[PDB]
Amino acid sequence: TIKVFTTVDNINLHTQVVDMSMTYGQQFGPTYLDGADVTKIKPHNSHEGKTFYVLPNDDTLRVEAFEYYHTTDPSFLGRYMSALNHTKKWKYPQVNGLTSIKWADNNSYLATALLTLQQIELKFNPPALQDAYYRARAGEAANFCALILAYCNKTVGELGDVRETMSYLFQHANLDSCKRVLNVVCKTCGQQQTTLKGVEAVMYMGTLSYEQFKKGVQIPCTCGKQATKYLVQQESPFVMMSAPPAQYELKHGTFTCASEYTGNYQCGHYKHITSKETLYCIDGALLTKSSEYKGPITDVFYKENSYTTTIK
Ligand SMILES: COCCn1c2c([n+](Cc3cnccn3)c1C)C(=O)c1ccccc1C2=O
Ligand SMILES: COCCn1c2c([n+](Cc3cnccn3)c1C)C(=O)c1ccccc1C2=O
Ligand SMILES: Cn1c(=O)c2c(ncn2C)n(C)c1=O
Ligand SMILES: [Zn+2]
Repeated sequence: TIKVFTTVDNINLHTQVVDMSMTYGQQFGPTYLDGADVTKIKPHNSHEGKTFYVLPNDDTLRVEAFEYYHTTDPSFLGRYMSALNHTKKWKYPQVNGLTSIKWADNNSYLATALLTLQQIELKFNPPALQDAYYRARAGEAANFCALILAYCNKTVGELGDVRETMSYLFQHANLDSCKRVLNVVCKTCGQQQTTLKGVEAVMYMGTLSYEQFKKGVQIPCTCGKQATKYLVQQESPFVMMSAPPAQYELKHGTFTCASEYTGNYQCGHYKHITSKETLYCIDGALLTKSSEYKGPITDVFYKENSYTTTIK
């Protein structure tokens, strides 16, 4: 017999008396010690007093996991631990002032997402995610990346999509005050306003150019004609404009940052472009400075506070 603590969040610890003859799995279920899976292992005397992670297998643990991670998915903790085993071994160099990720396990979409998150104003709601985010900002990004994978249902090594990653993350962010008002104008059907809130207020698919969005983009109408959709009002600290990858040029001073994608879904690679005093292409640990940039851009991020159209 030894005494240990079990936990699902490393915040609320639960005393346990362990029997030395059974494995950890037989008496607790799947169990982790400092990230290492110990389910199959017999207890050691040197384990006394240590903290073990277990799966949320009763109502106290389920509620604690829910409050810390904001999910009820039973597989969450295990997928997070599997990911964390790998992400603790990645390297997080500081590149042009931001925490990046040295390439490994097809992780360029995560590097681009992490770099983007450090340049827009955002607050995550789950305590685990926001805590890991602040550590990632300071340079210890392993937990944040493992959590990103867990929330997106991705495993280490899988190819990822930045727009989809951002959408999952934004679902967990406090964007409830973000508002977008759009107008669609058809010569036959007339005008129709729409109001969008939260994630849908800050994300748009179809054009990369915020300016074009404000002037109007051509979209189809059911009446057979082409209508014009334009941005009437925007309240948010940033917006994200996406479109299928295509040759596009980024002008210094007109955007905050952007994602470039080369390849397809079987095989590809993201790079990150940011606008500072001049343009920088952060490519994992690699850094290239240039005054112009052209490439297959797929997402562009813009600062915003409050915008109202002057179209009549
Ligand atoms: C932070 O405010 C945002 C409002 N909110 C909260 C949640 N969810 C979504 C959700 C996601 N996965 C499963 C079920 N529900 C929203 C939209 C929680 O999960 C939650 C859990 C424990 C204490 C507080 C909260 C909480 O506040
Ligand atoms: C023009 O097709 C629009 C839909 N789409 C997209 C993709 N593909 C496959 C493909 C195959 N060969 C070359 C290029 N793309 C299609 C058909 C992406 O791989 C992709 C990767 C990263 C961000 C967005 C996208 C994206 O939107
Ligand atoms: C620049 N680059 C890469 O660096 C890369 C890649 N696939 C894997 N890597 C690492 N592709 C398609 C690529 O264009
Ligand atoms: Zn019409």
